[PDB]
Amino acid sequence: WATSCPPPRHNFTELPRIRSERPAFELHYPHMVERMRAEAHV
Amino acid sequence: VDVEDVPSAEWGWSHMPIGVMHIGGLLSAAFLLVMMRGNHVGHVEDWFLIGFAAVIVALVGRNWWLRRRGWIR
Amino acid sequence: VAFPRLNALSFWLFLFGALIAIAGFITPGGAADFGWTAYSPLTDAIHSPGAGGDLWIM
Amino acid sequence: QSALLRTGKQLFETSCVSCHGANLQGVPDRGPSLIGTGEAAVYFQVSTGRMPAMRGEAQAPSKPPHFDESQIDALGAYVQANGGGPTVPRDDHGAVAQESLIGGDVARGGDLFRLNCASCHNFTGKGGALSSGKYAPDLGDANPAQIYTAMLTGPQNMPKFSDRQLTPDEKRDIVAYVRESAETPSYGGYGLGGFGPAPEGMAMWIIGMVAAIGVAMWIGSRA
Amino acid sequence: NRPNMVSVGTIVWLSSELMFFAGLFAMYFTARAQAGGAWPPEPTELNLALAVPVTLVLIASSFTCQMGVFAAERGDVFGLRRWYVITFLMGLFFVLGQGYEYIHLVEHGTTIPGSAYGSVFYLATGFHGLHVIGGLVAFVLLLARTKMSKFTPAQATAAIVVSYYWHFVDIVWIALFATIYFVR
Amino acid sequence: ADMHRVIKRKGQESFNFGELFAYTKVCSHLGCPSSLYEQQTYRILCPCHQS
Amino acid sequence: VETIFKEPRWPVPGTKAEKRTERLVAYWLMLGGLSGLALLLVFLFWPWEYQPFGSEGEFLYSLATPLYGLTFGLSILSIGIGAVLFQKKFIPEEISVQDRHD
Amino acid sequence: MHIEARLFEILTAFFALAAVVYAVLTAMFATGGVEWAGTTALVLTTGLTLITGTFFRFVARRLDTRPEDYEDAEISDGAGELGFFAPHSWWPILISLSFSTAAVGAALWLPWLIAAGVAFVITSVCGLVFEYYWGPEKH
Amino acid sequence: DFAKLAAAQGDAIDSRYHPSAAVRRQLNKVFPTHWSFLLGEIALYSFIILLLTGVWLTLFFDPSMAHVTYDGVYQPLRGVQMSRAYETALDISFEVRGGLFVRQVHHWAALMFAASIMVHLARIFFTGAFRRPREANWVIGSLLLILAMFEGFFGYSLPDDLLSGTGIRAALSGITMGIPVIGTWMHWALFGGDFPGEILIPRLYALHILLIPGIILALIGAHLALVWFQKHTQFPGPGRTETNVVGVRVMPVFAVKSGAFFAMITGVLGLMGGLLTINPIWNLGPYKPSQVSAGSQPDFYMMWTDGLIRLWPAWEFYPFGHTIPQGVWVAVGMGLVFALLIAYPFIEKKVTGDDAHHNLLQRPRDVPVRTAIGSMAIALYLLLTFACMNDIIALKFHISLNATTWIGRIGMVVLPAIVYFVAYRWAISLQRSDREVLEHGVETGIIKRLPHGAYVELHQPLGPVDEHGHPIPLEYAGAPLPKRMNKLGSGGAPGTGSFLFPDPAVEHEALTEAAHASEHKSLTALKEHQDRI
Ligand SMILES: CCCCCCCCCCCCCCCC(=O)OC[C@H]1O[C@H](O[C@@H]2[C@H](O)[C@@H](O)[C@H](O)[C@@H](O[C@H]3O[C@H](CO)[C@@H](O)[C@H](O)[C@@H]3O)[C@@H]2OP(=O)(O)OC[C@@H](COC(=O)CCCCCCCC[C@H](C)CCCCCCCC)OC(=O)CCCCCCCCCCCCCCC)[C@@H](O)[C@@H](O)[C@@H]1O
Ligand SMILES: CC(C)=CCC/C(C)=C/CC/C(C)=C/CC/C(C)=C/CC/C(C)=C/CC/C(C)=C/CC/C(C)=C/CC/C(C)=C\CC/C(C)=C/CC1=C(C)C(=O)c2ccccc2C1=O
Ligand SMILES: CC(C)=CCC/C(C)=C/CC/C(C)=C/CC/C(C)=C/CC/C(C)=C\CC/C(C)=C/CC/C(C)=C/CC/C(C)=C/CC/C(C)=C/CC1=C(C)C(=O)c2ccccc2C1=O
Ligand code: HEC
Ligand code: HEM
Ligand code: HEM
Ligand SMILES: CCCCCCCCCCCCCC(=O)O[C@H](COC(=O)CCCCCCCCCCC)COP(=O)(O)O
Ligand code: FES
Repeated sequence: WATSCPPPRHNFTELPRIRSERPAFELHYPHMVERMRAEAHV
Repeated sequence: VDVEDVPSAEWGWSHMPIGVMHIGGLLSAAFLLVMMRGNHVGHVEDWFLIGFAAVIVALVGRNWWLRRRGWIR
Repeated sequence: VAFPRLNALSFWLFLFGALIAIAGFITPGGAADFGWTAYSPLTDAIHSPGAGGDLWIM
Repeated sequence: QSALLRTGKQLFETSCVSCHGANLQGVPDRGPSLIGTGEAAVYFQVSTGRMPAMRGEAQAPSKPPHFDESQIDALGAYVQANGGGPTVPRDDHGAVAQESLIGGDVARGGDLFRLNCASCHNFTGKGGALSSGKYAPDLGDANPAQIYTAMLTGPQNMPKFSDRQLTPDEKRDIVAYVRESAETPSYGGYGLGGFGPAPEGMAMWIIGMVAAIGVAMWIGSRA
Repeated sequence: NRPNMVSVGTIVWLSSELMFFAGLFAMYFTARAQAGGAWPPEPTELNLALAVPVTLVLIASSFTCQMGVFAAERGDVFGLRRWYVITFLMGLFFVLGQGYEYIHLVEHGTTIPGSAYGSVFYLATGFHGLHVIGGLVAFVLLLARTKMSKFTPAQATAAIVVSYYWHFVDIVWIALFATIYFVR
Repeated sequence: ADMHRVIKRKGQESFNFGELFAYTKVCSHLGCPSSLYEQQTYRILCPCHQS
Repeated sequence: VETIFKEPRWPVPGTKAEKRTERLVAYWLMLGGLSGLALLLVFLFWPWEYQPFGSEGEFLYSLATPLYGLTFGLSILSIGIGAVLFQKKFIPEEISVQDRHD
Repeated sequence: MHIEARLFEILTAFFALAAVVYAVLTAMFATGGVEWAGTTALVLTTGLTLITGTFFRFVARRLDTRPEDYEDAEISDGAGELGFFAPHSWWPILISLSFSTAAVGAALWLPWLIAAGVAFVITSVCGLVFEYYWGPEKH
Repeated sequence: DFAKLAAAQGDAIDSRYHPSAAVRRQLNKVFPTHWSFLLGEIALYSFIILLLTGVWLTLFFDPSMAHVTYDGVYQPLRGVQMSRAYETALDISFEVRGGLFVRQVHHWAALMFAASIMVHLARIFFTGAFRRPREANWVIGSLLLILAMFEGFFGYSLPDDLLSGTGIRAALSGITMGIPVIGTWMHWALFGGDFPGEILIPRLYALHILLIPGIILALIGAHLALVWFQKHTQFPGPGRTETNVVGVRVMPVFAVKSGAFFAMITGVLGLMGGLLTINPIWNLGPYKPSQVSAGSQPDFYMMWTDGLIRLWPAWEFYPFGHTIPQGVWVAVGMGLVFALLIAYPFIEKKVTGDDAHHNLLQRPRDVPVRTAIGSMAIALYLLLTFACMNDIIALKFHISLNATTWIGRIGMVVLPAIVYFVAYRWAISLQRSDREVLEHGVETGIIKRLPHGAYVELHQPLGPVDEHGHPIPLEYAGAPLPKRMNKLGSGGAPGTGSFLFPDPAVEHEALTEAAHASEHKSLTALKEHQDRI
C-alpha cells in the first residue's frame, strides 16, 4: 500500500523507513506514530 | 493500420478487412450447422456443433456491435 | 522473487498437470472414479484398469 | 470331481453373482447369462484378467488376473456344469495345452490370419480401433491357449469362430502365426511399433528433420 | 556478506527431496514387517562382494566432488573440470555396477512382479539410481557451461550447489546400503 | 434373440435364409473391404475411412 | 565482388590451441576412415542370409542390416563433421559483397 | 538471519519428539508393533527441518548482521546491485510441455512416448541452464 | 611435379575452351550464409540419394502383375500366390546382400525429400521470397512438390503388397471412377479395364522410374538455374541493401560447406536406413482384394488427402438417375488446394497491391497477416494429417473413434480460426518486443537498489545516450535485435587451453587479443561499407 496502483515493473520507486509491521500506515499517518507506541499495550 | 497498433505496418501486409473475418465467421458457423445433416444416429455431436456455432455467432455479433457503437476500432 | 524462471515453470507445470488429469473425461472409460483419496486396492489395475486413473496419477 | 465343482461355486458366489446372478442366468443391464458359454469362455475371461469386470463402459480391458490356475479350472468347471459348452484344450498330463497348440504350417496360418483377423488386429497383431470406444488389443501377450479360447468363444466384439468354421488344425496354424509374428525380431532395425507409415512419418520429422535442421544451424549463421 | 541465494534454494529443495525417499523407505519397512521371518526370502541371495566395492566408489566420488568445490572456490576452472570429470566417471561406474547387480538378481528369480521384496528393493534402489543418473546429467550440463564463458562467482556457485546434490545422493545410498544389505 | 430387431429393405425381404445374412464385403464408399464385424453391436466397420 | 574482410584463423603461430584443433579435425576424419573400413569388413564377412524363426542364427541375421547403416552412416557423417570443422577453424573467415545488377 | 533457523530448530525439536513418542507408543499396546509408515515419515520429517536448520545455523554464524536483520537499519544501507534476475524466458513453458509429454507416455504406458519425453526434458532443461551463458556466434 | 601437372592441365583446358572469365565468375559468386538458406539443399541432396538408390533397385525389380508361387527363403510366405512385383521385392530384401539396406535408405530418402520440401516451402512463404522477380520460381517449386507427392505415392505401390494395394484400390480407383461424366473413362484408360487389371504396376513402374523423375530433374535444373542467375534474397542487416548480396564466395567456403552438408545429410539417411525398420513388406503379405488390415494409412505426405476423405461428411447428389459420390468433394478440394498454392504470389500482389522489385526478405513477425495465414494453413494441414491417423491415435491414446472423426470435423473449421487469431496477435506482439529494446536497450537482468529504495534494472544501450544517461531511441531496420547480454559478449571466454589443462598465459593473451582484434575489424569493415553506400 506504499506503492502505486498498479506497482511498477520492479514494484518500488522508493521505500520508507521500516520500524514496525505497519510501515505504510506510519508513512501515510506520521502523527499516529506516537499514539500506536503508547497505546499498544492494554 | 496505424503504426501505433502494428509497429511494423510499413514493412509488410498488416491489415485484413474486418468484413472478411465477420463473413468468414458467419460462414464458419453455417458450415457447422449444415454438418448435422448426415448418417450419424447420435445427437451428442449435434449439440457440440450447435454450441460451437452459437459461440462463433456470439463472438461475431459482439465484435460487430462493439465496432458499430465505436467502443473498439 | 528469488527464482523468476522457476516461478514461471511452476505455473506451466501446474497448468499442464491439471489438464492431463482432467483429460480422462475424453476417454471412453472416463476419468478417475475411486475418489480423490484413491484408497487401495481399489486403485489397483485389477479394480481400476482404465486409463483415466493413470492420467489422474500422472 | 465334486471338489472342483464346489470350489468353483464357492469362488463364484463372492465374485460373480452381482453381475451374472446366483444361478448364472445373468443380471439385466449388468451382465449376460453364463449358461452354455462353456469352460473355454471362463478360462479366457479369467486368465486374461478380463473378469471379474469392474464397471460398464465401451469395452472391458484386460488386467492382472484375480485367480490362479487352480481357481480358474474350478470356476470353469462350475460354469461348464451349467449348460455345457466348449472346453479349453488340455495335454496328456491334464494341464492346459500351450506347446501342443502350435501348428506346423505358419504359411497357412498367415493367410488365414490376414483373411480373418488382420482386419481387427492389424497385419502383425498390433491392435486396431473399433467403432465407439472399442478396440482390438495387441496380441503379443496372449499365450496359445488364450488365442485358441478367444477364437473359440468370441469375446465381446470378436466373432465366435466355431470348430466347424475354423477346424482345430486351422486354429493351431493361426496361433502359430500369432505366436511367431510376435516373437520375430525386426530385420531392418527398430520396429517403430509395426503400425506402418504413421510412426514412420513421426520418426522422420522428429529425428531426421531435427538433425538436418540442427546441422543446418551449425553450418549456417543467424540474423 | 549475504547468503548464497542459489545455495539456499538448493538446500531447501534437497530437504524436500528426502521426503520422497521417506515414502520409499516406508514401503520397504512395511513389507519387511510382513515378511514372516524371511527377509530377503528365497531365492533372493544378496552378495556383498559387488555391492561393497560399488558403494565405496560412490563414497570416494564425494571426496573428489569436494575437491572440485575447493578448486571452484579457488577460481581454478581447470581444477574443477578435472575433479568433476573424475567424479562423473565413478558415478557412471556406480550406475553400471548397480545394473550389473540387477542383471544377476533378475536371472536368479528376483524381479519386481516376482516377489514383494523385489518390488521394494527395486523401487528403493532404482529410484536412487535415477537420482544418480540425474546427478550425472547435472555434471555434464555444468561442465558444458564451463566452456561457454569466463569463470564467474555465480558460475562457482553453480558448481557448489551441484556438489550439494551429489553429497545428498551419496548420503542417501549409505542409508539404503546399510538398511538393505545389513539390517535384513 | 436379436431377430426381432432386423429391418428389411424393400425388394430384399427374402434375401436371408432365416438368421443367415449375406452382405457384400466391398464398402460402398471407395471399395475397401469393410470386414470389421462387431457381433454385439451388429456394426460393420470399414478400416479405410471409418464407415 | 569486393571482399571487405579476410583474415587468417591463426594469426599467432606456434600455439598449442592450433595443434589441438588440428588433431580434432583429424580425429573425425580418422573415425570416418575407420567406419568406412568397418563397412567394407561387415559387408563381406557378417552373416547376411535370412534365418528362420527360432533358429540359432536369427539374432545375428537381425543385426546384418543395422550394421550396414551404422558403419556406412557413421563413416560419411564423420567425414562431413571433419569438413565442417576445417572450414570453421582453418579456412579464413571472409565477408564478400557482390553487386546484383538485377 | 538468526530468526530463520530458530524457526526450523523449533520445528525440528517438535518433530523429533513426535517421532520418538509415536515410535515408542506404537511399540507398546499397539497391534502389530511399531507402525513403520508413520514412524519413517515422522523421523525423516525431522530430517527435513534438521538439514535446513543446520545449514541456516552455519550460514548465520559466518556473516554479520544484514540490513534486513537490523532492528534499526536505514533504507540507504541496502544500496547496491542485488544480483541477476532473468528478465524473460520461454524455456519454462517448454520444460513443462516436455515433462507433460513424458507423463502422458507413462500414464498410457507408451515407451516411445516416454523416451521422447525424457529427451525433450533434457533438451528443454539444457536450454534453461545455458540461456544466459551462450556466447556470440562465431561464423 | 603436382604443381606442374595442374598448370599444364589448366593451360590445356584454357587453350581448347578458354573458360577463364566464366569460371572465375562462378568462383566469385556470393551466397548468403543464413542457416535457413540450406533448407533447399536438403531436398536436393535427398533427390540425389533417391536417384542413386533407385538405379540400384531397378537392377533387381520385376514389375509384373502375373501371379506366381513364392519359392524364396522367407518361410512364412512359402507357396503363397503372389505377383512378380511382390516376388522380387522380397528377393531384394532377402536374396540380395544389402538389398534391405538399400530399399530402406530409398524409402527414408523419399520421406526426407517430402519433408524437406514442406520445410523449405515454409521459409519461402513466410520470408516473402516468392515476391517478384521470383514469382515463376515459386510456381516451378509448387509443381515440384505436387510431382514429389505422386512420385512417392507410386513408389510404394510398386511392391503390390496388401497395405499399398489397399491404398491403390481406394485412392487411385474409387475416387477416379467416382468423378462425374468422364470419371469411369479415366479409370479404364489408366487401369486398362477394371481394378486391378494386369498393366497397372508396369505402367506405374515406368512413370516412377523414368517419366516423373525425368520431369522433376528438368524442373529442378530450371529451379537451380533460376536461383543461380536471378541471385539469392538475403535478410536485412548491416551492409545489406536491395542491390547487393552479402555473404561468402563459392570458392572455397561455400563449396566446402555445401559438400560437407551433403556428407552429413547422407549419413543421417544412411543411419536411419540401417537403424529403423521402414515398410516391412513381408509382414503385410501380397495384395488380395478379399483382405484388409487396420491402420491403412498412406505415407505422411499423402495423409492430408486421406484425412480429407475421412473427415468430409457423406454428402452425395443423385440428379436424373446419376450419382455424385463423396469422393468428388475430395477430388475438387484437392485441386483447389493446389490451385491456391500455385497462384498465391499473384493473389497477394492483387490484394496488397505491392508489385515492386524485392531482394530483401521480410521477417515473419513483420508481416502478421501472411504469417497468420500460413500458420492457419499449417494448422489445417496438421489436423488433416492427424485425422488420417485417427484410428491409430484412438487405439494408443484411448480416444473414441467416433470422437476423433468429430473432433477433426469440428476442428477443421474451428482450429484454423483460433490459430489465425493467435498467430496474428503473436506476430504483432514480437514487434512490440523488438521495439522495447530499441527505446530502452537490452535488459541485463541486474537489479540495483537506489539509496532512496528505488529498484531499477540496468540496461545496455545499443546506440548513443543522452546527457541524463537514457539511450537515444533507435529506428527499426528489419533486422533481429539482441535481447541477451551473453549474446553481446558480456560473458567473455573461459580461458585458452584443453578441457583439462590450461595453455601458457602468454598464448592465451595473444589468442584473445587476436580474436578481439579480428572481431573489431570485421565489424568496422561492415560499418564502413554501410556508411559508404
Ligand atoms: C545424427 C542423427 C542420426 C541418428 C538417428 C538414429 C536414431 C535411432 C536409434 C535407435 C536404433 C536401435 C537399433 C537396434 C534395432 C533392434 O535391434 O531392435 C530391437 C527390438 O526392439 C523392439 O522389441 C521390444 C522387445 O524387445 C520385445 O520383446 C517386445 O515384443 C516388443 O514389443 C512390440 O511387440 C510386442 C509383440 O511382440 C507388442 O506387444 C508391443 O506392443 C510392441 O509392439 C518391444 O518393442 P517396443 O515396445 O516397440 O519398444 C521397446 C524399446 C523402447 O522404445 C524406444 O525404443 C523409444 C526410443 C526410440 C524410438 C523412435 C523415436 C520416437 C519418436 C516419436 C515422434 C515420439 C513422440 C513425441 C511427440 C511430439 C510431437 C507430436 C505433435 O525398448 C528398447 O529397445 C530399449 C533401447 C534404448 C536405446 C536408446 C539409444 C541410445 C542413443 C544414444 C546416442 C549417443 C550419441 C553421443 C555422441 C557424442 C522391437 O522394435 C523389435 O522389433 C526389435 O527387434
Ligand atoms: C549398399 C550401399 C552402400 C549403397 C548406397 C548408395 C548410396 C546412397 C551412395 C551415396 C554416396 C555418396 C552420396 C557419396 C558422396 C558424398 C560426398 C558429398 C562427398 C564427401 C565430400 C567431403 C567429405 C568433403 C571434403 C572435401 C571436399 C571434397 C569438399 C567438397 C567438394 C565439392 C566440389 C563439393 C560437392 C558437393 C556438391 C555436389 C555441390 C557443390 C558445388 C555447387 C556449386 C553446388 C550446386 C548448388 C548448390 C549446392 C546450392 O546450394 C545452390 C543454391 C542456390 C542456387 C543454386 C545452387 C547450386 O547449383
Ligand atoms: C481427428 C484427430 C485429429 C484426432 C485427435 C484428437 C485428440 C484428442 C488427440 C490427442 C488426444 C490425446 C493426446 C490424448 C491423451 C490424453 C491427454 C493427456 C490429453 C491432452 C491434455 C492436454 C491438452 C494437456 C497437457 C499438455 C499437452 C499438450 C500434452 C500432450 C502431449 C502429447 C503426449 C501429445 C501426443 C498426441 C499425438 C496426437 C501424438 C501421436 C503422434 C503419432 C503420429 C504417433 C504414432 C506412433 C505410434 C502410434 C507408435 O506406436 C510408435 C511406436 C514407436 C515409435 C514411434 C511411434 C509413433 O510415433
Ligand atoms: C474384430 C471384429 C475382430 C476380429 C475379426 C478378430 N478379433 Fe480378436 N479380438 C477382438 C477384440 C475386440 C478383442 C478383445 C475382446 C475382449 O473380450 O476384451 C479380441 C481379443 C483377441 C485375443 C485376446 C488378446 C489378449 O488380450 O491377449 C486374441 C488372442 C485374439 N483376439 C485373436 C484373434 C484371432 C486369432 C482372430 C482371427 C481368427 C481374431 N482375433 C479376430 C476383435 C477381433
Ligand atoms: C524439389 C524440391 C525443391 C528443391 C530441391 C529446391 C531447391 C532450392 C534450392 C537449393 C534453393 C536455394 C537455397 C534456398 O534458398 O533454400 C531454392 C530456392 C528457392 N526455392 Fe526451392 N526447391 C524446391 C522446392 C521449392 C518449393 C516447393 C518452392 C515454393 C513453393 C520453392 C521456391 C523456391 C524459391 C522461391 C527460391 C528462391 C530462393 C530464395 O530467394 O531464397 N522451391 N530452392
Ligand atoms: C522423387 C524421387 C523418388 C521418390 C520420392 C521415390 C519414392 C519411392 C518409394 C517410397 C518407394 C518404395 C520404397 C520401398 O519399397 O520400400 C520407391 C520404390 C522404388 N523406387 Fe523410387 N522414388 C524416387 C525415385 C526413383 C528413381 C529415380 C528410381 C529409379 C531410377 C526409383 C526406383 C524405385 C524402384 C525400383 C522401386 C521399387 C523397388 C522396391 O520396392 O524396393 N525411384 N520409390
Ligand atoms: C577430372 C579432372 C578434370 C580436369 C580438372 C582440372 C583440375 C586442375 C585445375 C588446374 C588449374 C590450374 C590453375 C593454375 O594456376 O594454372 C594456370 C593455368 O592457366 C590457367 O589460367 C587455366 C585457366 C582455366 C582453369 C579452369 C579450371 C577449372 C577447374 C575448377 C576446379 C574447381 C597457370 O597460370 P599461372 O602461370 O600460374 O598464372
Ligand atoms: S473405403 Fe470403406 S469407408 Fe471409404
